[PDB]
Amino acid sequence: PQITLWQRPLVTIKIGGQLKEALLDTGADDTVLEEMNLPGRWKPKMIGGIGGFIKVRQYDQILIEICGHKAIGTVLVGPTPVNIIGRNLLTQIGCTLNF
Amino acid sequence: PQITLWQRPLVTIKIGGQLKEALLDTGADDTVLEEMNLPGRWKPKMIGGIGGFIKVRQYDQILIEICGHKAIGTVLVGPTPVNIIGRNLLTQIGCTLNF
Ligand SMILES: CC(C)[C@H](NC(=O)[C@H](Cc1ccccc1)C[C@H](O)[C@H](Cc1ccccc1)NC(=O)OC(C)(C)C)c1ncc[nH]1
Repeated sequence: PQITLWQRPLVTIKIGGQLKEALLDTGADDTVLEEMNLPGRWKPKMIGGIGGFIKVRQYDQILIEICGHKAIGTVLVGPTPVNIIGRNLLTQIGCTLNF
Repeated sequence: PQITLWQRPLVTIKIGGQLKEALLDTGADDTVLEEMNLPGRWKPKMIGGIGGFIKVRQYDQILIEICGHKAIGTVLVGPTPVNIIGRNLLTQIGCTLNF
């Protein structure tokens, strides 16, 4: 689909059995989601945005169906206000910015 | 143009006499630029991003040339790590997200 930006670009994603709404974010290098129950071992990481640094858990090899499209990537889980799909997965669903 | 997300979408901008590089960000409702030298009255405002909230000075009706597109809107100047072009200016130059 073609998405105009008059509203926030929100899409439904299905991750580990759960359905969530998330932001197609061109300014996020990483995908960070709010806390949830994801299986597997994870690594401790820290990331920064406006306002500073948050501590997150990284999970590699996770599968996500974005606005119905499958992709597998590193998903960082931890204290974010909104769920963010960043460039590591956006390039997997063939997303482009057009103007 | 058509920008693929394999690298950060940086575009050259012209804001008040000066040349800067900024990120095209669909996860940002506002345009936030790093501490610059802008003419005028500005008003305080606080914004939240993933690691917290920052105090920025707000500017309205500021002209910006984003890639040869002149657009006019509110520009927030403050302590951001990178200059961000958010949806309030992205819609003016006709920028869409596509997949
Ligand atoms: C991993 C993501 C979260 C992170 N990116 C962001 O936080 C980017 C900005 C940035 C890019 C590069 C370096 C620093 C900051 C911002 C996102 O677009 C965020 C996503 C979000 C939406 C709504 C509420 C809270 C957060 N937007 C945001 O911070 O809002 C403003 C208006 C201040 C830009 C990032 N990308 C690269 C390094 N860190």
